[PDB]
Amino acid sequence: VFAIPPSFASIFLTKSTKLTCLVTDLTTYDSVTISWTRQNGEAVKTHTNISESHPNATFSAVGEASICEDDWNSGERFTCTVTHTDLPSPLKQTISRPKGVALHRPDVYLLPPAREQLNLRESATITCLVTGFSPADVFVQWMQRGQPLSPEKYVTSAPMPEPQAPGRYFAHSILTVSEEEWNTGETYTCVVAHEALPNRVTERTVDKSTGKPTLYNVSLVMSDTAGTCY
Amino acid sequence: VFAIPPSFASIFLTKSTKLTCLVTDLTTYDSVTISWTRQNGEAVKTHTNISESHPNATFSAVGEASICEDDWNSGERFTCTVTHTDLPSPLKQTISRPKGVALHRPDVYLLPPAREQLNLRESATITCLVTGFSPADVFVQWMQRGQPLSPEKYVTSAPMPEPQAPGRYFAHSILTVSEEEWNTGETYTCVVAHEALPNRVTERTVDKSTGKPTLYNVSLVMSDTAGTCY
Amino acid sequence: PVPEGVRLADGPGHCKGRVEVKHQNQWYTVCQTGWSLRAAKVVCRQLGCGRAVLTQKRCNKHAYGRKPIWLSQMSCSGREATLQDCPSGPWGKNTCNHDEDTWVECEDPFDLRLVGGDNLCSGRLEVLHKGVWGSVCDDNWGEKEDQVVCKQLGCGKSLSPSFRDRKCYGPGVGRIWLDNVRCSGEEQSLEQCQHRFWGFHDCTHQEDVAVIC
Amino acid sequence: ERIVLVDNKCKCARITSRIIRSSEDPNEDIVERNIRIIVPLNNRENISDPTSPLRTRFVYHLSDLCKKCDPTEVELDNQIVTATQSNICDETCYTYDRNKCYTAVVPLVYGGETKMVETALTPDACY
Ligand SMILES: *[C@@H]1O[C@H](CO)[C@@H](O[C@@H]2O[C@H](CO)[C@@H](O)[C@H](O)[C@H]2NC(C)=O)[C@H](O)[C@H]1NC(C)=O
Ligand SMILES: *[C@@H]1O[C@H](CO)[C@@H](O)[C@H](O)[C@H]1NC(C)=O
Ligand SMILES: *[C@@H]1O[C@H](CO)[C@@H](O)[C@H](O)[C@H]1NC(C)=O
Ligand SMILES: [Ca+2]
Ligand SMILES: [Ca+2]
Repeated sequence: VFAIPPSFASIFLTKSTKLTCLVTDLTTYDSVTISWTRQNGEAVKTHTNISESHPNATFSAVGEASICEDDWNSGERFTCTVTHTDLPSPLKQTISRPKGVALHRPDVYLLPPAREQLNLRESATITCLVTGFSPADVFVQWMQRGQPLSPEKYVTSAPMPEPQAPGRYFAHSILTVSEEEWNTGETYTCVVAHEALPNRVTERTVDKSTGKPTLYNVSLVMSDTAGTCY
Repeated sequence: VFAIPPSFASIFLTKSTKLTCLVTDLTTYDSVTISWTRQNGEAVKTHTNISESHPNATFSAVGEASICEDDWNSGERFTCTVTHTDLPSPLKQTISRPKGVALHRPDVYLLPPAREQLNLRESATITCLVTGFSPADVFVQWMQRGQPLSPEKYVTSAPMPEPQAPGRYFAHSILTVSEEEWNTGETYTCVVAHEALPNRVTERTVDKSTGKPTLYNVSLVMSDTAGTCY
Repeated sequence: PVPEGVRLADGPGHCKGRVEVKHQNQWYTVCQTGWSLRAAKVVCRQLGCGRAVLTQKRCNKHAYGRKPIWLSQMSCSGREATLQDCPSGPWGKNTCNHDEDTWVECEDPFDLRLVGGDNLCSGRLEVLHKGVWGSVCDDNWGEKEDQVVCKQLGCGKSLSPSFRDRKCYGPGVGRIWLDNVRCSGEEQSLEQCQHRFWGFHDCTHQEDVAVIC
Repeated sequence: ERIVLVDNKCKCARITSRIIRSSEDPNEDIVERNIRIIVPLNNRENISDPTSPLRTRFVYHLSDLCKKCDPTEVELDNQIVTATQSNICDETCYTYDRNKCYTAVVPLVYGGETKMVETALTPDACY
């Protein structure tokens, strides 16, 4: 049984570390005795809403143990105990938070849309550049004015290895908006959820005017007395 | 199993159409069949052009067949039969060119590194925002002063669909340069190759001097006797 | 491993074709693992046929007939002149694939003809970038351009005329290959001068320049 | 160190950019943009038609000045290809250009011949 571990994006959207022992590589059979047991020697209330039978060389019973954040990062080797006809033994896979990963915080940079994008006047793409973070578990969500946008409006790439740094990763997430919305001036906050951040959330913001003043020094020279030479 | 097609990166940079499927070392086999068979049935001969060098490394090889005709560009049901006596089910993979995909030209935007990033004085990440291309495959290479930069300097993402667009894709290319190069004003050019481009390659260049200015000084010399420019 | 000459045959042109190689009267052809554009920049330098444009490792239908695969391996920098200036160490090493041949589409070299005049040393300027002859434009024309083009013509030195004979020697017709050509005075020929792109002109045919020397 | 960003001699706009090495820290060096625009007070709306009315409104789309629609060459590993430098294009000419000579044709009559002779709207341009 291939038990998918709860990723940080999965435990951040739900605020509940629901680790799943989805019954993979075992076909549909009888003798269901699926139980999630903690490594101390006990078990909790487990598997609310398991799905029906799907004999496409697998099953669909899902682990739904609502253990906590202080439970998952405690390092307790949680084991699911799926038994079936093919193997009459609990398939106790070892799932826990690995301690070998380094913990370097993201350096989140929020590049504004290019001036050509607003010049084309159909779309503006604000790109969040989450770079320099060591565990490849980042959840990026965008808020317009403090409330989240829909996940269809932004797309976040998978964490890919930063090439110059040894084991740090990087990830870029764009949000394609209309040019008229960006010209009004909105906050467009990029919230980055990661374990190594001091408060587990950083937030960056770009408005229409997010840089320096760019002070103008215009000179209407309205005579030929001060007119230029060549 | 994998059968990587020639994309527009392999078509344009190398000018050689190489059909390639990777046979990972599931089990050691003497006569490894990476026979690249056409829908017609004739097999352009390939054998162990480069070893896979996987962590197991048990008789694993890469077979690249140079079917370089117009039959790939027109399209055919090319199949390499990864048939092996060890694990006797043949783990073959079939790949064809995707047919009738509409062609929209990429709108390439070069984003300079953030003002937040240059304050760290450690590294500068230049973003090539290739977006709006509806054929999926795209080739992005960075050049500095007309010389091709090393592929370890930049990392380009897989194309993912643009959110608001129906089937148009977007891609990133993050070039990680040191800050002392970007603050001295070095031109980093983004060369991007796509099928829908008119000249097939677009070159965006960025550097500090073009950038976004922080002090426009304009002089509208309104001279009576201008006439011709000098 | 002595590459005396590398002829270009089976192609529409004298120096657009597939790469052969000659050693000791044996006409042979070259495969290469790393066969970049810089190799073609060498190949269409020892033949003196322009700059290198395209380098295809393009196969064809197998009934072409071909010479065997050249024994050594040729990988070098590309800034050098001939196929002897760079090493060809691994002799007898044939690691190309089964039946493929290379291809070079380097340009026809820059032939420059002073046309429209009574002698070949005095006329309107016409150049050969592609297969089509064409004039050049006089945007920001300078005496450095005149001395460079007269040095390339092999016809002495310029005299900087009073523009009347240049306007009397013909407007010309056709296409304008060069605009805003700018020579530093030290370049051997007109290609090595700074210019706008070939065939992109903001001028009509009334602005075709003439150089007198 | 004024790098010439555009040198448009048809609208007379010259844009030059420099990094002013203002302070010791390499970040606050201001990217300075020098737009120098010569406004011809007496040139007509159509410069090639000298009977055109006087040009009063002088609109300068600075993106249209900064477009580079001359394809450049790039050097790939196996190829040299022409590369477009902009997505903008696919001309008012407020001022005459020095390098370009502009001619208008006038109806000149002596005995009703109406011999249409070209003038020189800009003298000392093609002399
Ligand atoms: C600007 O003026 C020139 C000269 O009068 C115009 O060019 C002529 O235009 C007419 C009508 O379009 C043509 O019949 C002539 O053949 C043109 N002559 C030349 C030498 O080009 C030009 O059209 C005017 N442009 C504008 C925008 O008004
Ligand atoms: C713009 O400011 C600079 C100093 O930063 C000054 O030298 C220049 O004269 C100003 N331009 C004007 C007044 O047109
Ligand atoms: C901009 O300021 C510089 C001073 O650094 C000055 O020399 C230049 O003339 C100004 N630009 C214009 C267009 O006047
Ligand atoms: Ca010109
Ligand atoms: Ca001229």
